[PDB]
Parts: sequence; C-alpha cells; structure tokens
Amino acid sequence: EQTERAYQKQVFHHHSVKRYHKQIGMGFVTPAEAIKGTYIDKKCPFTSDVSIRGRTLSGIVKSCHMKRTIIVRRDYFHYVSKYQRYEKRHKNIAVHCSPAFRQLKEGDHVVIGQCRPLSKTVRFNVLKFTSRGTGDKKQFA
Amino acid sequence: GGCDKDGFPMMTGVATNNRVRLLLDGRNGCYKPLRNGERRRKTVRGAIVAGDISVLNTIVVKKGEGEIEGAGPKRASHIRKLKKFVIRREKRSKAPKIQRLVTPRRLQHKAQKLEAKKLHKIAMLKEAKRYAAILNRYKVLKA
Amino acid sequence: GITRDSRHKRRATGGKKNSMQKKKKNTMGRQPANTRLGAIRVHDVRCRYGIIKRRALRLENGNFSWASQSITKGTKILNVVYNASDNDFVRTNTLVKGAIIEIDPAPFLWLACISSRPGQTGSVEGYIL
Amino acid sequence: TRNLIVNPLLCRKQVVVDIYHQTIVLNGFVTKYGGGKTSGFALIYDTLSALKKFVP
Amino acid sequence: ARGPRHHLKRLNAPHHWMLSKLGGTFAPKPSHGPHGMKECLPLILILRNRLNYALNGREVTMIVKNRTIKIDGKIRTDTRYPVGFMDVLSIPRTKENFRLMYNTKRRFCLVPLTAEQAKFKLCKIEKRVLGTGAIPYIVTHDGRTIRYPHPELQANDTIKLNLETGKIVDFVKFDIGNTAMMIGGNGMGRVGVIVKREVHPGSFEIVHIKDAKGNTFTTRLNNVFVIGKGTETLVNLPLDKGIKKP
Amino acid sequence: ARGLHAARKMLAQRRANKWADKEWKKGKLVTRYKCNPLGTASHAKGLVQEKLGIETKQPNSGIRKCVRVRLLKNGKKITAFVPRDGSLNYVNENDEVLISGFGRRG
RNA sequence: AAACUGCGGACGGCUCAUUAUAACAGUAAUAGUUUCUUUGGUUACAAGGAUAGCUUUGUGAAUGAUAAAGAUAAUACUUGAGACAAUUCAUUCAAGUGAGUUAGGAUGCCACGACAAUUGUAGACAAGUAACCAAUGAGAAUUUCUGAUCUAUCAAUCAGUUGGUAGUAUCGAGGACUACCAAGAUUAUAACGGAUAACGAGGAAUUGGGGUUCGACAUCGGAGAGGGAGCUUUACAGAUGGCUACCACUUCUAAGGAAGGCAGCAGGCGCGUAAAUUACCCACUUUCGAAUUGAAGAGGUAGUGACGACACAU
RNA sequence: AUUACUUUGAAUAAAAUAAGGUGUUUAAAGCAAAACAUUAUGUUAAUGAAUAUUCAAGCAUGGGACAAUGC
Repeated sequence: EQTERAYQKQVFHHHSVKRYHKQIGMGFVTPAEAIKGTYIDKKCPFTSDVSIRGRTLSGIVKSCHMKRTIIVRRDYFHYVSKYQRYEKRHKNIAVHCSPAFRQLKEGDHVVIGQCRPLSKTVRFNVLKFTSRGTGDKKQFA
Repeated sequence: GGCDKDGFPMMTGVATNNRVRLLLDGRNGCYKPLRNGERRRKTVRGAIVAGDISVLNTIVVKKGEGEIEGAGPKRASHIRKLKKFVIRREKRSKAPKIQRLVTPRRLQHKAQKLEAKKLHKIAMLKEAKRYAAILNRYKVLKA
Repeated sequence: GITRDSRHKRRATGGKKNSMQKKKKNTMGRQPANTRLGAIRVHDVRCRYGIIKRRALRLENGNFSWASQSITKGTKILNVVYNASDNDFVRTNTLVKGAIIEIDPAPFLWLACISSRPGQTGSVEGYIL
Repeated sequence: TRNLIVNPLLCRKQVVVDIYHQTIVLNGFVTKYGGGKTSGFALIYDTLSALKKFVP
Repeated sequence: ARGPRHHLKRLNAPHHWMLSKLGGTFAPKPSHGPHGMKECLPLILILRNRLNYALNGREVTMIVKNRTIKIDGKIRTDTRYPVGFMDVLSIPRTKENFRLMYNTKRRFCLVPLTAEQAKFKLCKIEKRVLGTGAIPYIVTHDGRTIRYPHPELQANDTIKLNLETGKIVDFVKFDIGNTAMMIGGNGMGRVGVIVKREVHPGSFEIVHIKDAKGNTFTTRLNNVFVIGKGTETLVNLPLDKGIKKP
Repeated sequence: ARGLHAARKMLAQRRANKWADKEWKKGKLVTRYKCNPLGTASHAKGLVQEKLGIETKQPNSGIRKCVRVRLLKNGKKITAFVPRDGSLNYVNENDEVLISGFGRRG
C-alpha cells in the first residue's frame, strides 16, 4: 500500500483515518473490493475525485501489461456507400483500471466511461467487467 | 547633457561617450515608440560628454545658456503656499480653475459626492438588513 | 519561450508529427523559480487575463499548522531534509510541495511537510507530521 | 397614398405617393416602362428644424 | 482569430431575423447582456423592419439615444441592445407597449399589450444556488440574479416579475398540469400542456407536450417554458394562439 | 467476394485494377509535367530554328512542311506543322510561334 | 485647436506556402479552464509630490529625430477613511445533480483589502469608479466518438517513447516538463515511410439509377505576413500597415548615418497560353471611438470587361 | 446480455438544391408588395415557404425475423 517515496494518501482523507468511497452515477454499483480494500488510488472512479462524464463505451480487454491501466479494443463495422457493404474495423483505447477489479484479465468484456484526461492517452476509466474464457495465459491487471 | 557632432543625445544610462547604436526608446528618451512595444534600436551618444560634442547643455552644468561649440498655482493646497489669494493674470481676466482649498465649488461637491453618496449607502443597508430579516420565514415553516 | 502543446511530441504509434503552425501564447510555459532557503523575496508575475501570481524566489518562514492541537503558528524553517522526487532538492534546500523540512518548535511554548505551492501562491505553508 | 405611417419620434409621416399619370422629402422614385405611372415615397418633416437636423 | 469578434456577416446572422441576402455585407451584431446571440433580436431590427419607424441606421441611432425606448421598466440607449423573449418593450411617445413572444413560424412576434399588463413580465428560473454566507438566490432566463427568494422557487419554475417594484408576484411550479410555451427547435413557438416527462439519467430530459387540439409533440427539457397553471395563460398569446396548422 | 462484410476486398480490387487503364493512368502519374513538352498548358510560345519537310506516310506522296521550335519554359525542341497551304512563306526565324497540339489528345 | 489621460488599431481586408488522423464536419465533455465589452446584484468643507502641451536656449541632412532649464493640472501616479469580500493551508458539519468531503456553514493564523479624496448647471436626478458573485458563453480554448486521396519498387515502427508516483509549469487537464520505478505502445482491419500541380467543410459540373471529377476563391473553421527564432503592451498577439537579432532583399544620404516590409486598395517589373482604374464618396450594411456630429481603398458609386446568365433589333 | 437491422422522433448556420407565393412589361432575377380599403383606418399584429433534406457517426424509442459476440 505504501511502497513509494512519498506517503500515499487518499484525495479525501479524514479521521473518525477513514476509508472514503463515493459512488459514480447512472447505476454502476461500486465493487466490494473498493469498500473494504486498503489500496490507494487517486484515479479510481469510486475512491477519488474523478467524475464520469458523457461518453460511455465498451470493448474487449486485450493488454494488461501496464500499471493500473489496460488497453480496450473496440470492434465495429464501417459502411461504404458505393458498394453497399460493411467492413471490419477496430480502435484501441487506453483506459485506467483501478485495483478494485483484482480478477480482471485479458479477454474480458469491460464497460468504460469518460473522465478528465489522466495521461497522454488515457481518458476513459473502467466501470465494470464481465469475465470470459481462458487462453492458456491468465494475465491479470 | 548635450547633443553630439551629429546632434545626438548622450544616452545617460549608457555611461559611454560615443554614438551608441542601441535599443533606442522612451526608456532612453532618445526615441518615441512609434507603435505598441516599439523599441527602435538606434545609435545615440555616450553619456560622458567629450571630444566631438557639440552642444553641451548640462554636465554638472546649469543655465549657462548652453555653450555649444564644445504661470501659477491652480490647485489649492498649493495655491495656498503662496480665492482672494490666487495669482491671476491679464478685458477678459482669466484666472485658472482653483482646486483643493475646500475647492470653493464645495457646494456642488457637497450636494453631490459624500452626502449624495452616503445617503444611498445608508439607505441600501436597511433593505440589506430588512430583506435578510424577512428570510426568517425561509426555514421556520418550510422545515 | 517554453511551450506546453502536444504538437512537438510523437503519436501513440511512435510516428513523428508534422508541424502546421508556429508557436502560440496559449500554450506558453515559464521558467521554474526554485524557492531556495534565504531572505524574503517574491516577484509578481503578470499571468494571463491580468491575474497576478506571487513567485516566491527565496523564503525563510512559513505558517505551519498542527492537526492534533488545532493550532497554526508561524515558524522559521531550518533545513530541507527530504524530497520525495529529487534528492538534489535536498542539497540546494529548494522548497516545493511535499518537501519534508525540519523546523524548530519554538512557538510549539504553547518534522514538517510542506502543503502549499511557493512558486505559485508565493509563500510556504505546511503541517506537522 | 398607398400606405401611410405616422412617425412621432422622427416627427414625420411615411407615405408611398403614387403618381397616376422645404419641409418635404422627395426620393425613391421609379417609373414603369415607357413612362406613365410613377411611384415613390413622400416624407414630410413639418418643422423646418426637422429638415435642419433630421437629414443624413 | 486572436480574440472576440465584432462584425457579423449577413449570411451568418440567425435565420429568424429574415435579413435580405442582398441587403448588405454585414448584419448588426447584438451586444452582450441578458440574452444570447441567437436568442435575441437586436433593437435596430425591431424598429427598422418590424415597425418600419426608421428606414436606415442613421434614423435608428437618432431614436434609441434619444431616450425613447423603455426595455422592461428601465430605459435602454444602446442601438444593438439584445431584445429577446417576452421582456416588454414600450414607447411612451407613441403610447404603445409591445412584447416579444415566439410564434409557430420560429419568429419573434410583437404582441400588443395594454398599459396595465405591460407593468409585469414573466421570467423562467434557470438555476438556484446557495451564496456565501448562506444567501440563496435564483437566476432567471434573463440573466437576473434576484435577491432573497421564496424557498420553493426551484430550478425550472416560472416567476412573475414587476417592472416598477421588482418583487415576485406569483410563481408557477413545473408539473404535469401546466401550460408551456416553446422556445426550442421544431416545436418552437407552440403552446401546449405538459403531460409526461420521461427521464434519462445520461444526457437529457424529454418532455411530451400535448397541444390543445390533441397533437402530441416531444422536446428537450431545456426548451420548455411554463406559461401558466391549469390550462391558463398569464399573458396574451400571439395572433395564432400558439396553434400549429399541419 | 460478394459477401455483405466484404467491402475491403471489393475496394482494393478496384484500386489496383484501375492502374491498367491506359487513359486514366496517364492523367494521374507524374509525367505530364516532365515528359509532355506542353505540360498542362493549352498552347505554348517558342522560337523557330529550322524549317523541315516531312515526307508523308506510305499511301501518300508529298512533303508536309514543318518547323523545329524550341519553347521558352521547358527549352525542349518540338517539330511543329504549318497549318495551311503555302504558310511556310510567312514563317521566319527567331520569332514567336504559338503551338497548340493537334486534333488528337497529344 | 494642441497636449496629457481613456478607448482602439488582437475586428475588418488579403492569400493558400505549411499541413495525410494533423486540420475540418457532425457529436459529446469541461464535476478540467475562462477574461474584455455589456447586463442583474452585493460589498475628511478633501491630503501629497512631477509631468506634457506652455516659455527659453539647441543640435543633426534627415525619420512620425532628439538635449537642458523655468513652471502648471487629473478620473495620469500615491497616502489616507467613511467599517466586508475574495486567495492558500490544516481540521470539521453538511442539501441540488445521473454522480462530488460538492454550492454552503464552523474553527486558526497567513497574504490582498474597496465602493475615485471623481464630473456636469445643465442635460435632487444623472454620470463615474474598486473588487466579488451570476449572465453575455450555445462564445473562446483544450478534449471524447466517427469519417480522408494514391503508394508494399514503403513491413516492421517508437525510447519521453507506453504506464506509475512525487514535484514543476500553465488560465487550466496532461510526459507539457523534471527526478525515481516498470517495459511497455502501434502493425496485414496496412503501423512507419513516400507523393500531391492537398488548406477542410457548406457546395459546383455532369448524371435513369449507381456514380465520376472538382472546391484558392461569397459563408464557416485553420494557417501566414520575405525565412526562422525571441519578446513588449494589454482582457485577448508569440501581433509583424508592433519591436530585437541573424539570413535575403529595397530605399534616402551632406558618406557621418537613417527606415522598410503591397499574401491591404489602385499601380509597376517579371512569369506565363492566361486575367481590370495609380477614379469618387462614408449617402446603403456595419464597425471603431471620449460618442446621435469624426474615420473606414470595409461598403457604395463610377470606368474596363464576347468569362458566363436573361429578354430582345435588322 | 449486448451489438447489428428496421420505424418514429429529439437536436440540427445561412447561402446553395428541390420548392410555396409573388405579373421585375415576361425571364434570369429579388423577397419583395398588393387583390383592397379605389387607399391615411386594417385587409394587417400582412407575407418570410412546415422551407423537406443532410451522408458517416452520436441520443431515445416501437419490433425480433434475418445475423454477430459467451453462458
């Protein structure tokens, strides 16, 4: 929890120190691991001061090799007017994943939501995750 | 101070003694910024007066009317220093507009200004006090 | 001047970015003013929209606060003993947020960690560990 | 003639004079093909002071 | 552009001013104030075209600067003052008290009023916030920050304002039994009855408005403007009575 | 590849197969500004430096008069026909001549 | 009149070199920032110095050139009262909104701290000012999602590069920058690179349908002022009909030195197949200003005009 | 359980396109005007096209046949 040069403390820290956890908006239940958990994260949507604004997307988790941050691949179809046919496409989105989802792994469908720019590319935040099958390499966050 | 053989102000700050090609501007007093932030880097003259300085006109100097070749009070705390004691001048006597002795047009400055101002401020306080007073019915019955 | 746009960085794919326009004042940066330890000296920087930032160049005193006793008292800072980011800040005693500074408890009669932005607000304010 | 508008603020009357063949304004006249009928706007400023001041 | 603009090209002007495309290069840019750029009719356009008092801008400045216009209770002397919604306009010299309401043709209309009914004007609350020192206040659609309000004056109600006094006369809540006038898009300038408001947490609040003739048309909550209570109008509706003919 | 989702190949097939167009490829690849003595110009101004007589093709006998013209932009040399009958007499040397293609597009 | 002071020249006008997910179009966020003008509202019968126009003496060929001395004003520059607000930090109580240790209140020190020490005698009533809340803002600026032409004689690319923590800087998020730690990020769904005679869109030409080609140019968005760079002023400029230096040019010269930036309007040279008057007026539209009055090569009028379009002689 | 598909909207700068009206002598045009009160009066608070759209995305909703993604 405290394995760094500076003291790791929550953005909203108070005595009774307490554990602070707000809840995000349109019907996303806060996970249990973020209530009793002792992790510290200033970018977690539940236990920090990052909102969840308009845009909301979904995709398949592909890469879980960066610290508390994952890559979400969205597959869709693009329509070409001349041929009246579709074509497969994809766009990778780098999204933050708080330690509240310990069981998240590569290949699991995840619902993500917009927040303020947290990095050069990271602008979305993980909201909920549904697990899927195994592929011989269980790579967790 | 003085000019130069080519009629050039001996840039004071620049304690040199030679036409000083340098950022010329109001700062130097040898140029007027034509436009916004217009510092016309230009030659001038070194403060130190010397060899080729024509006109001299004030190094350590005074009137000496150069040498080359090498109206009254009109405010009134200051008019006092020296109404009836103002220094007029000359068939169209045109004494200046006196200011700050009480500024004898103090009838206007009392008709307006403080009494015309404090009356409204002391007024506005009561409604400020009264309007908050009728907000005691804000939560007395709503809650 | 120092710039803060992303037009000078590489893409997420590693590809270089090809410029289109010159520098602009919106993304203007400014030189750091490492507030060392010494006599009082601040400068008023005229930022955007006319607002004024107090740029503390050197400071000696700060209004430290004690959380337990609910008391805030002025004190003279002694020595910067720890910086979580750069150990070279300790050698030069540069005052930045989060710097662990030891102070004399002369008015405390009645170790510190800074919690203000001296280079932005213009003074040192902290608390007692 | 045609439409008349009463303007007190400009102290004038805006009337479209139809011709069926120092206090007035005569402008904006356009006839028909080969002459004949001609239309126009008539502005009356009553007071000479209006014409003395209310003119571009 | 390095800063705020000052000119307005004729074709970039809002469509609901009906400016001739060959009239001229520029259009009168409405100065800032109570009403937005696209929600207001500049005072010059009200007199040159709607009322035809002044033929050109030479004769518009000769009027507004002559203290001959009283926007709301106060008097304005700005040639391009933003004259927006039902904020009353009065000319004491000609003894007429107009009002700028909408109509079914997406256009600002000058509804004539009597002297008595021109002394008041309806406002729509935009938000209510608590000031420092616990001094609550509300903001109307005219940008007015009214002082200590009624405790029940919530975000999206409608209040009655007085020009002479400045107090709040009557207030209408936002419910499913009220008459509303439309300030929006397709439904712009239509009167009706609020019957249903379906809520989506994400982006917008959608309100179904039933017309007098049984026509039902939906809209966004922003465009709704309550005009009365219990199928009653507090002001004289325009000539078409807020009715739309298919 | 007629499938519903097969618009990627349906499009790549047309991009590649359009380069076999002898005429479409001509107006797209970069030789009109290098190989063409005219460029995109409708006409051209040049200087005369030789008068030529070209013998006709096999089913004809005669001498089609011509000139050798050097332009002012490229500097290349081009053989130019003389339009009408007896028009070689009116031509001279070191004079401006306007040169405008022929009936067929280059 | 002139001068100081205030406001403006950051709008308008021109051009299309740069630019290939950059810009731009629709869309969404700013609970991640925000001024100027304008609007609603809230918060000692009077002090102090100097300065221009003014006078006088001058220089230099000269610029919209500049020197000394003698004075004289403020709604220019300051002190000071008539008695809070807003900023930072630490602690704490807590109701709208989809959602906030959130608006807001309470405690303790720190910085800042006013409602001109103001103006008409006539158009008590105006007028003016300093901060702070809300509007104007759908505005500006960053940012989310989707969308672009040809090329594989371009198949692997990136090292502040991808992420984390602390700080720094900014109006503000952010590797934007710095220190430490990890090895990550993109790619056959075409990454990276190359070409463009590439500014993007609304749109134009032609079309039975499907489409193909075009768009510098009315309007909107972007960028630039010979080429880069660096800055001052102010609310907004990395301004160039502002300044500094270097690179490259042009002009005056008393030979000592000095200014200049027509991708503004006319006009000239050159270039080419290829393109108009060195005219008049702010009266229409609108903008700027101390404001009904001045200015505007914006705008209008006039001249040239077989680019085009409409009706119509012999 | 989502997506895709399809139907309604919401929202959506103008100019331009199609288009409604209107005798600029017709037409291109312009959004002006006039049947008329034989006109100051009223028609008149006159007309301003609903102007329809607009592809690829984005929001909501009615339907689940044809398709896609794992349990």
